[PDB]
Amino acid sequence: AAKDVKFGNDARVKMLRGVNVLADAVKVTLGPKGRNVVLDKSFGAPTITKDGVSVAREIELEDKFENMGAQMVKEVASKANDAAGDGTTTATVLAQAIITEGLKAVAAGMNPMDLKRGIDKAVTAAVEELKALSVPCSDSKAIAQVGTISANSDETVGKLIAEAMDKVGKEGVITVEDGTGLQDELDVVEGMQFDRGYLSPYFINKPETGAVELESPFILLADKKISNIREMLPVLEAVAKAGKPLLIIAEDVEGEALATLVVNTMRGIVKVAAVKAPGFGDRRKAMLQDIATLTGGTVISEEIGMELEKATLEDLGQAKRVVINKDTTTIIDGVGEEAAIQGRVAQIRQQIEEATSDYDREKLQERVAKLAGGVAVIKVGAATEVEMKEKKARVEDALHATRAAVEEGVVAGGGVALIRVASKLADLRGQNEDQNVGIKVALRAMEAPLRQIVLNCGEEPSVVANTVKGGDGNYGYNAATEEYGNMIDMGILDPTKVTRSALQYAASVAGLMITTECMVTDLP
Amino acid sequence: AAKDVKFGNDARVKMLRGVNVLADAVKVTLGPKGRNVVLDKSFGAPTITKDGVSVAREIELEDKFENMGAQMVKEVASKANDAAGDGTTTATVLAQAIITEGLKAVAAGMNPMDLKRGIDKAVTAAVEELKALSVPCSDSKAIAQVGTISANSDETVGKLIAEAMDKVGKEGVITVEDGTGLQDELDVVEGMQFDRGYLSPYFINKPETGAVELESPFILLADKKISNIREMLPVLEAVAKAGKPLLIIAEDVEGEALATLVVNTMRGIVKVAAVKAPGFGDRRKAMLQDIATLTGGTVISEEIGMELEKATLEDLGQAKRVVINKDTTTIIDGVGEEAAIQGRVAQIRQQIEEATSDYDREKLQERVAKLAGGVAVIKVGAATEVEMKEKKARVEDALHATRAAVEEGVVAGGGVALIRVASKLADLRGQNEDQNVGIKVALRAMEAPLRQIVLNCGEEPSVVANTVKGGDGNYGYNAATEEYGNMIDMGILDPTKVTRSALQYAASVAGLMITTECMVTDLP
Amino acid sequence: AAKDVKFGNDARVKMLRGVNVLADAVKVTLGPKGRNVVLDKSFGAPTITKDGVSVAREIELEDKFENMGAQMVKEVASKANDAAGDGTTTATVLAQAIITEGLKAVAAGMNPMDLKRGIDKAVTAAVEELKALSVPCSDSKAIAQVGTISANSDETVGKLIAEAMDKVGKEGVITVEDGTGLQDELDVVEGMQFDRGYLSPYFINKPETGAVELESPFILLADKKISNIREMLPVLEAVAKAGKPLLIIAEDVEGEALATLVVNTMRGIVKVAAVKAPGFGDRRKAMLQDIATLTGGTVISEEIGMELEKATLEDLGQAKRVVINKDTTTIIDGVGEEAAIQGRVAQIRQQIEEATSDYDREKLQERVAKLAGGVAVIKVGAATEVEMKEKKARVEDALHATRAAVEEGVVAGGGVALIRVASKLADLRGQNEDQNVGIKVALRAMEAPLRQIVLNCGEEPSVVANTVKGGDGNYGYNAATEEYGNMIDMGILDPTKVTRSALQYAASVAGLMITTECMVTDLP
Ligand SMILES: Nc1ncnc2c1ncn2[C@H]1O[C@H](COP(=O)(O)OP(=O)(O)O)[C@@H](O)[C@H]1O
Ligand SMILES: Nc1ncnc2c1ncn2[C@H]1O[C@H](COP(=O)(O)OP(=O)(O)O)[C@@H](O)[C@H]1O
Ligand SMILES: Nc1ncnc2c1ncn2[C@H]1O[C@H](COP(=O)(O)OP(=O)(O)O)[C@@H](O)[C@H]1O
Ligand SMILES: [Mg+2]
Ligand SMILES: [Mg+2]
Ligand SMILES: [Mg+2]
Repeated sequence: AAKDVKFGNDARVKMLRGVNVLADAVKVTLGPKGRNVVLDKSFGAPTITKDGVSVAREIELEDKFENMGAQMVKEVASKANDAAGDGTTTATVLAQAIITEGLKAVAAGMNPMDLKRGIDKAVTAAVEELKALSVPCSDSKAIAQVGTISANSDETVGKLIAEAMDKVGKEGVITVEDGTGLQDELDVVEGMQFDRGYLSPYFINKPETGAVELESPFILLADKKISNIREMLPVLEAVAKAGKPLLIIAEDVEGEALATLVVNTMRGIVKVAAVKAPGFGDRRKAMLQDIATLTGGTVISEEIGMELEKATLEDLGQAKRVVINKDTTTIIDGVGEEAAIQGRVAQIRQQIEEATSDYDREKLQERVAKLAGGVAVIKVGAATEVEMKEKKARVEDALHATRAAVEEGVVAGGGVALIRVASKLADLRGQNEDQNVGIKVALRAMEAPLRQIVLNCGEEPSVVANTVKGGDGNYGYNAATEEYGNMIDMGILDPTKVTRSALQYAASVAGLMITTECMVTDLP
Repeated sequence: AAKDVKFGNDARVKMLRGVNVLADAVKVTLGPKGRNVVLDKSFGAPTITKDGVSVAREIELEDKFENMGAQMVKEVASKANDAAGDGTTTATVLAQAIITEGLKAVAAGMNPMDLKRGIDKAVTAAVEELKALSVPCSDSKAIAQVGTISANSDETVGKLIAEAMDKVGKEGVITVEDGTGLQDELDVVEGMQFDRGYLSPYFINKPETGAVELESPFILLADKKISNIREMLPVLEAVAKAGKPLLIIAEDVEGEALATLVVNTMRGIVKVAAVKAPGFGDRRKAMLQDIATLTGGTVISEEIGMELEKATLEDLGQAKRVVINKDTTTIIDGVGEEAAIQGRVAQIRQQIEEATSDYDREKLQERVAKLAGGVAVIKVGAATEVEMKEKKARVEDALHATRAAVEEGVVAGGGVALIRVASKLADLRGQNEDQNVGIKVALRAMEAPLRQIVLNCGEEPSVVANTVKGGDGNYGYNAATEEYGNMIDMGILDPTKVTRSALQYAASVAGLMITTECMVTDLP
Repeated sequence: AAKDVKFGNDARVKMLRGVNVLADAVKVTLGPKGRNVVLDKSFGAPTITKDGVSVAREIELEDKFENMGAQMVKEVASKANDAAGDGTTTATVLAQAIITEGLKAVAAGMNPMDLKRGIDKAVTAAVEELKALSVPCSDSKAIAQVGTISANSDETVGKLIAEAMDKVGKEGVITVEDGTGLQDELDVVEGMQFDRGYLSPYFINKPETGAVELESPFILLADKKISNIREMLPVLEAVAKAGKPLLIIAEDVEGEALATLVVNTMRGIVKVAAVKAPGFGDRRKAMLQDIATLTGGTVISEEIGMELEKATLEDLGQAKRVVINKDTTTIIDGVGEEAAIQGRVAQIRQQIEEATSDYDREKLQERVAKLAGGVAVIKVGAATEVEMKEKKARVEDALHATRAAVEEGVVAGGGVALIRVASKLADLRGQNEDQNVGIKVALRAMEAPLRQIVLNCGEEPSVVANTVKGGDGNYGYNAATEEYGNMIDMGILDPTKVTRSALQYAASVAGLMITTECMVTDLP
């Protein structure tokens, strides 16, 4: 492939122009007054979104040299999204400013690497000052406020997420799904629920409910595929004599069991119901042990050393009450020893802290929530699918912000936290004059989010920036009410993790970009 | 893919131009005087239709930026069609007006999101006022009038649908099909009819009829595939002694049965006929239970715990009289206990209210109609297929409008309902001046359907709008007779659900569209 | 696909231009003096035809907007062909006139839908007046005259079809095939003939004839595949003792039978021949029952309850005399009970009147003709294949016209019937002035066929139209002799069904076309 090369300022000019095209589209979204971008999906209706990471992945430029600049700043937004749902737009705005100021310094002949070292020195110091500025958030009032700000000032979204925050507990997982009702509704599942349904419609003992309710059940957690009632019988006889209902969890079941079960249940000899084991593989096995510990029961298994037919009635688990639908299994309140259950939750927590796949760790979190916490799903409600998608993105970002707020605390919102940290690090000096110039580039860039929110509002950014810089503590401009007040008091709060992540990601990519002296790309 | 980006007014201009191209084609159809659009089907003759949703899906523009605007307003018409058959054109006209007025306000510098909040505040209030304005419709005179208006003023269509409305009852389902006779004919099926036919032509006991009529039959509702008369015999012997005819419903049947049955029937030993079970799968099983409850009989099944050959004569169902053709099975008046049948209809109604697939819910409605209501099919009649298609769309829309009218009542038609609700919500004020401007945009847009119907008539829209706005109650312009009168008295009625749905869908998509500040699309 | 849209007059102009291109090609053919169109078949020689439906399917225009108009008027000719073979050109001429007059009225600002209602009101009234004008045709003199006019004034074609009309009877079916002899010849098959031939050349008992003639045969109509003489023997022994010849009709036959049959027949022990059962499937079974009823015999079948070998000599059918060739089977005059045969013909007639597939109904008509009527084939004769094709189309149209004439009577030909009906409906008035204008458009269009026939002759259309309109009854212009006289007396007769069908089809498509206000089609 023939390669066209460009050098020095000419290369840096096209690279900056590409950064400007990406930054401009993301910049319009920044702020409560920020508008939305209609990204075009060719196979379908265009999508209207205020999410910066969404816009970033979409843009690429036909000028190859400009595209290289755009692709490199796409990274800061993408990693910010990986860290936390919010901060993707603010990271891009900070990165754009560091690149613009840095390129001007490189043009003055300042050594690019020395400026990079200076920028990094300032960022490391700033992150520490953000931790000092941070004050912890766990008040549900504060949790709602971080959610509301994260949802483009939607009070209802923050209010609902705080309640779901409340009900699930810390181990709990909150999820969002499309709900066709135009109002949002929150449902919190109680106890261990697996998404599997009764094998036979005949099993239903409550037809109006359409569900099988077994009060006081014993529970068999079985290994393997079991289509021999033929072999399982003496266990079954003992249960029939005992007279408590039974649940069978198992992997593969014929009519050999189900018709025999209908013969027994529907004519009132025995009281039984049966469900398919969740998911597949060794993940189903690991899960079955969690159920066994909860139910005061056993994973009853040939491959772990029991003939299944040898099982005694004490070898099974027990619990209060179960309800099963065609999609749903719920289990109320286990016989299992509380310290054993807490031990398994902690033993799982060791797996959670060691977990090398975050997505696998989420599944572990779902297992933590079934075992001790709760699962909450928020039904995002909108008249049209256009509205549903933008609504869900705002609710998802609120979910991520609330989690970040609890973990590492909260800082003043609207960019006043970055302004205050920059003022406190003004005397920070690097080893050489280029490092000193680099430190200044980072501090000036930190004022950029406040300026852009004010620009979107339409007020003069510099005049407002001067008033906020002149002010102290959390004094800041409320963009929505166009007034100056304490941000914490006015409810404008940003999670510390998202602000710290935005600075670190922007500085790393921007610092490398200023050092570029040659660009090599395919000839047009 | 190289992406070309546009910003601010330039982006909004092309987006509005795309909305205008779609809106203009749908607008011509609005009103009784509205003409028809010849959409071109490349594989076949072009289609002449007055249906807005049909036109909307068809249009796309080669200008990529304009196409994005057109695709987004296609949604309001498409969702309106999903909600109810009618309202697809009115929703587009309302949406076009809100976008045009909103874009002008955004040009004045009004904050786009604040206008969106104001528009939403007005719409929520307007929907409540439409419910107050709504008066219930169930008079067959009124049901015919909503059908007639929904069929471009076809009196015969409304008249026929009211009768079919009458005969089926509320649980009943009405369907439309092409009928080659040039006059429309309605046929109402009575009782449970499944579309399956006699397995053997030899079964016919009434050759001139070409159908098997069994008077006083017993009915076997069988499980599984049964090609062993070989095994079924002792049941069959008991019936032969009893001397009432029998029907066999079953899944798979050889000549092992049919020739033996011909040997018995055609030489007068026994009196029998046999049909194939309807559809396939577990849906056939769920259906067979409904037949069993109706016939005072049983789903006789190995897999639900009976050897089939053990069945007694009391274990079967019974009914008055059956008739079977090569396509058709009809069953007259069952032995089943009325409260058991009503219970199963209610138990099914629980499934209906829980039903997550609407299309599956329709099949449940067909099962409700076979069990307690009726099924009516309207044979749309036209000289040519060009005429048949436009005729059927008008009859289909009338079917949807009549159902909507019964459920949520009726409002004045011709746009006077939207004009009256807008007048009653004039003092509604939002939190800030942009929200106040947003409320006004929605109220002005509500006058748009009346204006467009008058424009299609050719009378001056503003002069008529002023007279209707000056008037009160249901006073409105009868477009067909070019006169002003009470709409309810003149028979111009619109279902409340369709008017409310049009406003809500238009407001949601339009409100998002005004907020757009940047558009990203593939380079031409 | 990018869509280019056009509106109002601009759209109507291109649509009319497309109608004009199609209409012009079909118009030249109208009239006895009308010339022929050389449609080009790319894979082969071009085809010279005077048939309008043939020309219509061929034409399409490269201008997309013009093509949409052409495709829509293709429908009126195509449906006219489906109704009856003739009337395809006259329907196009009537449709073109209604569209031209209607578009001019829409240009004057007349409401398009109101004109459509007026046109429809006039057409409904005109169809009733055509029924009053109609006088029944069944005289073979009149039947020949409708055939002659339908064959571009070919006296021989009408004369031959009247004789074939005569011989077959009403239940009879007449067919046309290419005959290489340059003179047309008619052959009428007598009685039941199926197109199957002797299985063995050795069966021939009359070698000079090349056919097997069995005088006084018994007939076995067998079920299934039978290659066991091995099993069939005791029946065969009884026949050999009886000494009347036998025919075997059956599905699949080895040399196991045929060599054994040659051993018996060719050495004079037994007298037998054997043929393959016609077609395939259950249609062959339904047909075999018709043969059984005719022959005073039985479908002898295991699957309908007889072991085949149990059959007695009375269980078979009998008839006068059979002749079989390698292609042909003929059966002369059955033993079957006449009221049973008439009953089966009537029982079949119930199937005929119920018949949902017209093409399947034709096969039922062939079965009606074999059972009670006759089958006649006309061998179209021409020197070249170019001539054969045009000759056959003219003979086919004559066949369709003669059938239409007998069913719904005859009206004056040359367009004078449409002129007279239009004069009688002049005072018909619609509800509003646009409906009145619509009625006038239809009446003026009805004069169009007469004008176009006169234009093709070369005489002034308006001068002749005035003389015919001034005249009364059947007074009309004989185009061939360029004279004015009573049409019935001069032999110019048109079937009422074809004239009524042409008006109805033209009005429906034309009425929709005038209402078009926007056209949407793919960008060139
Ligand atoms: N009234 C407000 N005052 C100032 N800024 C606000 C206000 N409300 C929300 N914000 C937000 O403005 C910034 C939010 O950025 P945003 O546009 O939501 O995308 P992202 O969080 O991904 O960067 C944050 O500084 C946050 O404070
Ligand atoms: N004579 C009439 N007066 C005013 N409007 C009428 C009259 N008859 C029917 N309409 C209709 O005009 C509008 C019907 O819109 P329409 O063109 O049928 O498509 P859609 O219902 O999908 O919006 C409704 O306001 C309805 O009232
Ligand atoms: N001598 C005649 N006088 C007037 N018209 C004639 C004469 N002979 C045949 N015609 C025919 O002219 C019209 C025949 O139309 P034709 O060209 O055969 O195609 P099509 O029947 O499909 O419309 C009919 O009105 C018929 O009467
Ligand atoms: Mg954010
Ligand atoms: Mg409508
Ligand atoms: Mg003709």
